[PDB]
Amino acid sequence: FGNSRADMEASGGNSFNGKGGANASNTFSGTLTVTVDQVLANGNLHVVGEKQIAINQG
Amino acid sequence: FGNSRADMEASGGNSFNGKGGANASNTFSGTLTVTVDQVLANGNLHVVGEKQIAINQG
Repeated sequence: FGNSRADMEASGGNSFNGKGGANASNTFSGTLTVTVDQVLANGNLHVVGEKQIAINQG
Repeated sequence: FGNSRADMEASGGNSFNGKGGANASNTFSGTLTVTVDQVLANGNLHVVGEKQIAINQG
């Protein structure tokens, strides 16, 4: 053990941090009058409708 | 392990942040008297109307 033959010192480190995420949203509010353009075999009604508003510059 | 033969140190990073959105709105308030210009086969009435106001400079 003389002459620092067995003296030793070591250190080590390892680090990892990952993360992730996502999100989506949508809202819609209004009222629209549509018209029936087809009646299906079970009585369900296909409906289509369009509202066009022009206010000033569009 | 002498002469720093195995000593090492590394670092790394990766980042990403995306986002997006949209929104639309419209309001309309008023009163208008229109005229029936057609009666459909089911009794529904096609209506058209126009109001013209001139105040000072337009």
